Amino acid sequence: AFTACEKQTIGKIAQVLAKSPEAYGAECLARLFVTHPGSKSYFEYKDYSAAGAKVQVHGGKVIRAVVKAAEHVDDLHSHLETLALTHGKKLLVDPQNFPMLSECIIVTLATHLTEFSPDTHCAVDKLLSAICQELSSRYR
Amino acid sequence: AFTACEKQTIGKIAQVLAKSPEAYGAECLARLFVTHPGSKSYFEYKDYSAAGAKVQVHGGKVIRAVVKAAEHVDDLHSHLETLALTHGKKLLVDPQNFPMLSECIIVTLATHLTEFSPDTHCAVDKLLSAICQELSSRYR
Amino acid sequence: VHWTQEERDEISKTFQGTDMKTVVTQALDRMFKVYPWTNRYFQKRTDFRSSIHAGIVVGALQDAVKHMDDVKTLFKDLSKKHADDLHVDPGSFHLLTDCIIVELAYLRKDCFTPHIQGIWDKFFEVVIDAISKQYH
Amino acid sequence: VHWTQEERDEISKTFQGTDMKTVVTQALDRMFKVYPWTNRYFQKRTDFRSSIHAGIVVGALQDAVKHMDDVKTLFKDLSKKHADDLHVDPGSFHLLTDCIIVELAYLRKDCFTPHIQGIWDKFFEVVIDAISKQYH
Ligand code: HEM
Ligand code: HEM
Ligand code: HEM
Ligand code: HEM
Repeated sequence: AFTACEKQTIGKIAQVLAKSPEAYGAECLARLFVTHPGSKSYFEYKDYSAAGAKVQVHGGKVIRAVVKAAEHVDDLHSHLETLALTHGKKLLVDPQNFPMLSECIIVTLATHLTEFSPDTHCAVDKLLSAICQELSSRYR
Repeated sequence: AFTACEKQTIGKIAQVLAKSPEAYGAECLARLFVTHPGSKSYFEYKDYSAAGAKVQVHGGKVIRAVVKAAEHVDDLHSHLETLALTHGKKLLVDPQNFPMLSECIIVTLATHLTEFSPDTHCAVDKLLSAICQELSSRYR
Repeated sequence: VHWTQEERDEISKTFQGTDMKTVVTQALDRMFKVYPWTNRYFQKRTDFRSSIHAGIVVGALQDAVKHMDDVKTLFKDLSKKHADDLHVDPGSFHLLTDCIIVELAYLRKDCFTPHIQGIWDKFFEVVIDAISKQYH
Repeated sequence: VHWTQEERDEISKTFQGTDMKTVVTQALDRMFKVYPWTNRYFQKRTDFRSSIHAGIVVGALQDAVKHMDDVKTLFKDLSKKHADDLHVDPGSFHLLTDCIIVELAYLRKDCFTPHIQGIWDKFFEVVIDAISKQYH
């Protein structure tokens, strides 16, 4: 589902994210918390901004996972299996939240990347879409 | 991701729908047109009620495809490929509509079926979701 | 939101002539099975009962039906209670109301027409909005 | 909708101090690539130009900002146009506004903070609701 050209772009974005997972992830979550206040209900934090320590720790786990998924595109179903069960069977996070964070990750990259063409935007969106698909596959 | 138990319920429900595809399908579309008016944008009909001749023909095409998908549940991806190419490359129907119609099919089944317990609902909801994901897979 | 007399009547009459407690009880159970993640909030309350909860939910809806033109003001506290106290993901609100519509459909059968479904959809949309308002 | 003093300025100052016609032209091009099905409305319009259409789209938004207190009333005719004459799927409206936000973020880089994004998010929410009102 990923042309050879999309994997190259995905491969470029993953290296930018891997440099500062806490900072990037924290910004992604802060945007999600502002635009969709309902998603805050899963976290018991005192600070919901990107400056929060808890937000940065969680944001770090989230972004590193994306980086790894970008590494395992040829088999996202098998690579993401464990995280899906954790979300679907243990955390029980409403899957409707996944696509909302995807859009916030996209806005975050747009404010940081030097080049974020519609072509690059499309490849990233397709990767985030596939990850959201896998993360909601083991709820029922 | 379909257990043998969900396979029997699905096949049992595909049997019921096959009896009168047009009537069930017409009702499904009428609920969609009432609850999500924006979806009327794809059809140039004068009558958007269950009695409309054009709604009956389309309703029938939709349910027959559902019945056939229920029969090829073991290979949904290769079976719905042609149908997926049609919506994504020719009709260009915004994918956000698929899940909307799935809920109306569920409501339609509840008003007809003698028994529609949470378990049957879940099995049917899982088939429609799988069908919606295949139908949204060839847009970009 | 503006209500027509027909819509007011459909909603008010159903609440006075249908056993909404049973309908909501079955809707909750349906919800826990079709959308398992919603169990999150109750797996912790050891003595939780669908029957009792439904009664508490119907008591609020019954109230919304009486002040249908001011559901936002009426549910202000209930909304704050769900956001700050219970921490219920507002995205889950429609999962319950959607299940109530399935139960109403299953109960009224061919009498639950697309038009009638539209009235209930509209009503639940107003209720979801009112109860999701105080989420900051 | 009640707009704080902070939001009113953020929105108006931008339409004032920024080249919004270029932002929406790129937003349109971005939407056509990321969400390919939105191209269907222009596949038969032989003389279509992204930059021309954008000036027209920005025109309505500028008018919405001038009347930020009652966009709903202002957009009534425009909404009927999209619903009855143009037959545009209302569920596609946010695909363009979402792309406008991506262009604003790419433009303001680190100045497009989560809080600032929330302002624009609420604004386009009000605009999408106003342009979708007359779909019956
Ligand atoms: C779409 C991208 C997402 C990815 C890749 C992702 C990734 C992760 C990872 C790697 C963990 C830690 C796994 C572990 O330690 O076992 C985690 C934890 C968690 N996730 Fe997700 N997640 C995503 C979206 C979401 C969303 C949108 C929410 C809700 C708004 C959410 C809520 C949680 C919660 C509550 C935890 C537990 C954190 C804790 O208790 O410390 N996740 N996620
Ligand atoms: C359960 C999901 C759906 C199924 C199984 C389905 C199935 C079909 C089938 C079998 C056809 C006939 C294709 C052909 O002529 O070769 C079709 C056509 C079409 N579908 Fe879908 N469809 C679904 C959802 C939707 C939705 C939600 C919309 C939009 C609101 C939509 C809009 C259309 C349109 C515009 C056509 C063309 C109608 C015509 O040729 O007169 N479909 N669909
Ligand atoms: C949309 C319709 C809903 C209405 C009108 C509603 C109404 C109520 C009311 C009136 C209460 C009692 C308030 C109090 O304790 O003082 C309550 C409690 C609660 N609600 Fe909601 N609610 C709704 C949906 C939901 C949903 C979908 C969930 C989550 C899946 C939820 C979870 C809870 C929980 C966890 C409690 C407290 C449980 C307990 O104390 O036994 N509610 N709700
Ligand atoms: C919410 C943002 C939008 C605004 C403010 C907006 C505004 C406008 C305006 C002012 C017109 C002119 C109406 C007239 O003829 O007097 C128009 C035309 C049109 N709009 Fe929208 N629109 C928006 C989004 C969309 C979207 C997302 C699509 C579809 C992808 C769309 C498709 C069209 C089409 C097809 C025309 C006709 C243009 C032509 O004839 O070349 N609009 N819109």
